[PDB]
Amino acid sequence: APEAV
Amino acid sequence: MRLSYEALEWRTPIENSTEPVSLPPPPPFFGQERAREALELAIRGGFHAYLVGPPSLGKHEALLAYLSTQSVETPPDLLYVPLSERKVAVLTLPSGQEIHLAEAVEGLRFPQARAYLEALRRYAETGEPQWRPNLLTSSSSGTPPPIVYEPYATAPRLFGRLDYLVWSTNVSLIRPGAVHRAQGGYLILDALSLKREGTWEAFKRALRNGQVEPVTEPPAGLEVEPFPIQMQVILVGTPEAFEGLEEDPAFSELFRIRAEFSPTLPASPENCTALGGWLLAQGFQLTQGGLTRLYDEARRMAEQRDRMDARLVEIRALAEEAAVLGGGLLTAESVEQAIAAREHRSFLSEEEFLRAVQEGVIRLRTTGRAVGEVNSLVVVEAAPYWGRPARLTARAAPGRDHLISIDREAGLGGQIFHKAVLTLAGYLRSRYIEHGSLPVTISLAFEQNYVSIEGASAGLAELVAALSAIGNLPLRQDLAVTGAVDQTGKVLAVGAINAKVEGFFRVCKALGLSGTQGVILPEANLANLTLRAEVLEAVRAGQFHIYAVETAEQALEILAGARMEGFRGLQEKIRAGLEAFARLEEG
Repeated sequence: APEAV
Repeated sequence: MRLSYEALEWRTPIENSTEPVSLPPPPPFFGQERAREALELAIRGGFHAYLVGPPSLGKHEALLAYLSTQSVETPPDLLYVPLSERKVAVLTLPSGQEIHLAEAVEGLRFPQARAYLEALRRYAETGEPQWRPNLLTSSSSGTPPPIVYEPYATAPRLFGRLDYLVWSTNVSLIRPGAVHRAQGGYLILDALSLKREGTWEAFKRALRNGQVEPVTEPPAGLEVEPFPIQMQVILVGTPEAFEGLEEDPAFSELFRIRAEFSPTLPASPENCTALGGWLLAQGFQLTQGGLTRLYDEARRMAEQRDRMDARLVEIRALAEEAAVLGGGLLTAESVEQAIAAREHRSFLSEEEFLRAVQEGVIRLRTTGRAVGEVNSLVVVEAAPYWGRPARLTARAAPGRDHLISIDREAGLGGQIFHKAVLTLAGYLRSRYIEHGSLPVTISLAFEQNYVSIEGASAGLAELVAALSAIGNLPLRQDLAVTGAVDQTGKVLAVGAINAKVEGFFRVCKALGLSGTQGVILPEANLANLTLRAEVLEAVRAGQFHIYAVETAEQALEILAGARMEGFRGLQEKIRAGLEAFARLEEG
């Protein structure tokens, strides 16, 4: 899955 | 600043944990004043309204309970009477009075039924061989008022249907729909359904113009006269569910009263107590310990020491799983284990990740020191949103004031990510000016990142790595870092702070705790720390450490084990690095 910072 | 265990503890102390709870049910809309007062006005003035709030709030349940307590005048009898053999009208008589009209007709005094009786007059005048009132509804009190919740907003369910007796039809084949059943009371519908069924426009025409047409089949139709609509409509939906609708100027005209639920409530004894009563009303056998744990999970679901999540149906759903684990009983334990079991049920990806880390397939450091390297912290955007550390490298070379985000050039970094990098660059240029423009090119890479990454929360990690690469400053690999930074180098708040912290702790634990591992984070996020028991005890044991900072330089001092000043401090080494880079660049 795409990742947040 | 270092955050002690004492500063970090946020849990409610438990006294007499197994004691059964006994508390009265809170009133509907507790902790939701705005929504209740908006709804109150809507009732008082007869306005249409919409209830807006995120999913799982219990908006529907609160609504039906509130309307249960209401009182209206007993609803009129409601009927279709024919005005012709191809025409019918909607009519109200005072209540119970249709059966006298119906039976009088059943032969072959009611002022309201005039036009129907006039046209009720030439079988004898032509031997001419369908005419008796069709009762739709009637009730014996307006307490409680009519309350019709039609979740499935199709044309037939809203407006009733024509049946065809072979094909012929007449008045008596007309069935009512929700709109008819809600007369003199409340009709509740879901905004999403009105959209998905395509019935919004026909619903407007009923409200605006009184057009309520029974659904036909494409032989011959009765015309159906419009009538004055007597009902209060209440829409229910998420904020996003209402934006399709708000674009239509008709929506704000029709539904004037917004009743908006807060997604959270103040974390207070009065709401804890109200939560207990509500759980008892639901049928749970609740202990003081069980209530206290659910109230705290609600604070943790909110990511706020001082607020609790308002989604009563989420809390009830967790309570239901806890109850099964306590054999019918809602105890502290049952709740802790139910929370732990949800995590385990969704743990496969982290177990895979941790295995990969332990195998060296992903290369991560959690001890020692290294130049131009930091553990930053990311969140995997799939529920339940695990945090993980991500290794970030900065490399500095003599060049022409360039900061290269490799992940953004490769197209993995999003807009807010790009913005974070440009902000750092603005900081660095304006901060180090003695050589004119910066005499370095700096490249930043999230080392084994194969996926898209978005947000500003890597700002701090990137900037400190950049400074480290600039001054050749070894940084601790046993502290992970998270924070955004502004153009002045101050450290700003980030999201998902619990997941981020807990995710580094999980990799440190899997690689064996050193006793010096920790996280550096924004002081601004102190109110958001609602850390899980296991991290709290490790901090209490001196096995793990949290630092809160307000500036980037503060973070660099902790990481490089030194102060910016007291020269021999980090600032002169940074300046010394830049001087070296400038000389290689020019001479």
